[PDB]
Amino acid sequence: MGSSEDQAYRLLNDYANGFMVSQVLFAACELGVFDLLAEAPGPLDVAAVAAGVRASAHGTELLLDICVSLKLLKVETRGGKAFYRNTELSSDYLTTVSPTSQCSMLKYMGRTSYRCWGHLADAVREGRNQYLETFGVPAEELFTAIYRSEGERLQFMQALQEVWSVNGRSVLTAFDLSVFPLMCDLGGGAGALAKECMSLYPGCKITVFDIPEVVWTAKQHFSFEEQIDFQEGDFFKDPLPEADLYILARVLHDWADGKCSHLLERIYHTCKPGGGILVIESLLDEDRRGPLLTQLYSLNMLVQTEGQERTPTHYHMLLSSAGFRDFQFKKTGAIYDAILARKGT
Amino acid sequence: MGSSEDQAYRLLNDYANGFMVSQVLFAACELGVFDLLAEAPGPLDVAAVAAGVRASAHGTELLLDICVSLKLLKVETRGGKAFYRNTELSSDYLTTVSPTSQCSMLKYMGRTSYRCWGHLADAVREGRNQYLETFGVPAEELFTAIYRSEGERLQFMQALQEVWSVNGRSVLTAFDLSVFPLMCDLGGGAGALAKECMSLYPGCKITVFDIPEVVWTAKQHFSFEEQIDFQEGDFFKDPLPEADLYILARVLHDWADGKCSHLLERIYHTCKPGGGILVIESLLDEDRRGPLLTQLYSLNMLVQTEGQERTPTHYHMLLSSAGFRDFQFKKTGAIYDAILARKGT
Ligand SMILES: C[S@@+](CC[C@H](N)C(=O)[O-])C[C@H]1O[C@@H](n2cnc3c(N)ncnc32)[C@H](O)[C@@H]1O
Ligand SMILES: C[S@@+](CC[C@H](N)C(=O)[O-])C[C@H]1O[C@@H](n2cnc3c(N)ncnc32)[C@H](O)[C@@H]1O
Ligand SMILES: CC(=O)NCCc1c[nH]c2ccc(O)cc12
Ligand SMILES: CC(=O)NCCc1c[nH]c2ccc(O)cc12
Ligand SMILES: [Zn+2]
Ligand SMILES: [Zn+2]
Repeated sequence: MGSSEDQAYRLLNDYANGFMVSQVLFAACELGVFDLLAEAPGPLDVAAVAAGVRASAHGTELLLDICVSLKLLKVETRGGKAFYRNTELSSDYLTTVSPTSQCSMLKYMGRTSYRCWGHLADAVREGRNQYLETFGVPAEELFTAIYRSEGERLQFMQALQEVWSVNGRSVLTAFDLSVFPLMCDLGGGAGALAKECMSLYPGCKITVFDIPEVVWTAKQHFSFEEQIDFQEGDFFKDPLPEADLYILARVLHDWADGKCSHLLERIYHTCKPGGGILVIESLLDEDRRGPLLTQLYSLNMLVQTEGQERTPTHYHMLLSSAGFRDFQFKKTGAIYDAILARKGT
Repeated sequence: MGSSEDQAYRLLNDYANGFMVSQVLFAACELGVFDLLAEAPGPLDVAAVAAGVRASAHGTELLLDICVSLKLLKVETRGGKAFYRNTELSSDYLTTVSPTSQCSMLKYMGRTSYRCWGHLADAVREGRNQYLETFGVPAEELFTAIYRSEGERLQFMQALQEVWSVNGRSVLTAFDLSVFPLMCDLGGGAGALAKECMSLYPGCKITVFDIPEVVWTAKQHFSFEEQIDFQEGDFFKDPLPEADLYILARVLHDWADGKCSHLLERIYHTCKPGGGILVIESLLDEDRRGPLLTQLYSLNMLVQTEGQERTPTHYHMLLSSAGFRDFQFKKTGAIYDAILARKGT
């Protein structure tokens, strides 16, 4: 990718070099270079950043300089010295104090997904995930592999909640959910989406439903409101909480059609006339050929779960088969879209 | 990176998702999807590609669809079926038969560099490479870690030669080398650059100098011309071949200043009045803040070797200290640039 070379060659190098750019961003997060800059009295030199993050003078310099070129950081010259500062981008998304922080998700991508992706050819060859070949941990029970340790589980929970600080409003306000006074977030993790949901619908109440170890770490690590309640269990076998609306955010994409049909049938059979199901997923274009981000997300499900990303028609087949009617969707213009279907008589 | 969201958020996801895009390209190469399409009588459906590469129908489909979105492949509809074909880009750079093939380099990046990069935070913290923490192999002798096995050595040799099919002419014709009838490529690997050099300068002769195991695999795996000769040895201790011009392509970037000064002093002391040194490296902008590709390449030297990328001034310091004069450089507009310096009286 030399300035004077063929557009195709330049594009090819961009693609090839993508993993280096991803890891510069992940490493900057992992070392906390953005937080140190936000906690600083002004801009910092290379020696200061290096000292404050316990890293090399040579290593730090290179990292800061790439961040500047990537427009993650800004640099100013004072005397014979470069001083670094945050951008609008890093302040809004790469600072732990920021409410729209994307830090934890980026750290998970670099420590977890990145490794899995190193075995992509094999996942493509086998049509299955690579936890065993990557971490030496079996995935016969998906979430035993995903929650490898207490540490891994917390990181996963901190990671996933972050998108809702930017995407939450569009998915919950796509349809008017004020018709469902009592709600249940099936596989709600730490309860970030339910916390968002409760501020938008003040006349509602919600129960966050997840596996016992998740419910425990949620109560133990994430602070709590008056409208949010918890229930531990397995949604494939246990009695589900009574609700007018069951929310399924990034649950269906973890599983194959059959497993999906099973959970959907259980929810249907628990619903009452007029009850609803709100599926929050990144919708794939009808020709499965876009959006590129969603396509990459489907391949990550090949590598990280037992599922895939799906087209609106595919969700309609699944939901119709379970017994739901009045299927509707809304493309938000964001990663995450919203589907609402209902139970009749 | 939803179409309707903030430019900064979209850019952040691009960066974050870069490793997925890199591995889609590496995996496509590793499975030989481009070669199968070039060897096909026409365009192929998903079932055909899947069968021809021994992979999943689901896995293959996703890979082909991402390649189409990345503009690596083109798709056409016939009946109720997608048929895939190569682009100008994949035909020129991703086909093993093509002379400008970049396949081997991409395979090395995905199998070798990609893994090393997973330990970037640590390389930045320690200021040293990660062969031990990645492959469990010590790097106290750099090239013993780089040539982990017979297999790894061949892959490295096939990988590195590829850039010269696009960049070779600019580096060898930057200066008129017809003044040096007898040449030596120090650390010339398989001899791709020397083969390029011999077609450009028909009145010249060249000796490719590398470590015994490299010289062996070069004679054993790469086919040979009448102007090219080989010499095995260690350029830090052994008698160098007699030449009017010593070529150092991507050698100096592997080592620290001191080691560089040592080899440079040896070459200087072997040269005769009017003799020359041709350093072929990716030059860093004077403020070390670009080009981005070169910056990423310097960080890869932190992770993969004992060196870094350097600015023209830095090469001038090194070459002047060794005794060379008449320092000149030429930015080609490509990844690889050229430096020429001379020995006086
Ligand atoms: C992909 S995460 C999504 C979390 C959250 N809804 C979001 O989008 O951020 C899937 C959730 O389903 C939970 N889960 C998986 N299997 C479950 C089961 N059998 N019963 C209850 N919860 C389960 C996991 O613990 C995890 O919180
Ligand atoms: C980065 S590779 C570059 C190969 C080639 N010049 C190119 O740019 O494609 C560095 C070369 O130096 C060789 N090398 C490393 N140490 C050496 C030594 N002490 N003596 C001779 N060759 C050496 C390696 O075997 C390798 O071929
Ligand atoms: C890249 C991507 O798939 N992001 C979505 C969030 C995410 C990352 N890893 C996961 C594993 C399971 C899951 O249900 C969601 C995620
Ligand atoms: C990404 C990059 O640094 N490309 C340059 C070619 C290349 C890849 N790995 C290497 C290790 C040592 C070296 O001397 C050159 C390379
Ligand atoms: Zn039923
Ligand atoms: Zn000397």
